Formats: sequence, C-alpha cells, structure tokens
Amino acid sequence: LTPKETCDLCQIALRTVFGHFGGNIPSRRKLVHQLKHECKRHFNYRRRCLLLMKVNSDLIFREMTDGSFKPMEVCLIMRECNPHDSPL
Repeated sequence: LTPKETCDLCQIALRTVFGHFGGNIPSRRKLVHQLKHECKRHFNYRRRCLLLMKVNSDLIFREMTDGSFKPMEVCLIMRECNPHDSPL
C-alpha cells in the first residue's frame, strides 16, 4: 500500500462503519465487531486494518461518539494520515 492508499483506506473504513450505525454507536465491543468486519472487505488492507482497530478502538470509539466525527482527523492522530494527504 502507498501512503495515499493507506490514508484513504483509514478514512473509508471509519466512515463506512460510522455510517453503518448511523452515528448511534452502541458500545466499544459492538463497534469493534464491525470495525473487524469492515477490515475484511479490503484484501490488501485486512492485516494492517485489523491491528489498527485493535490498538486504537478506544480512540475511534471516543471520536465517533462525540459527534465530531471527521474520519481524516482520527486517522491523522493514528498517523495513518499525515498533514500532507487529503480527505475524500
């Protein structure tokens, strides 16, 4: 994966799962079951995605449930996006 792809993928994944719950996220355990499912939709990204959500599910949960949600921002904090890259 390019650093671009890797950034884009972070965003696509978090946005898709956030849209899935329509912003009403029930619990971290549940959030995680979907983050994992969503990781497996991407052949080349599965392995990295899965470890990313594992380590950072608390940060993703917090940011998602605050109402802010901007995917590109949480991906910057995880350093899967750098200030260089762009949103979607």
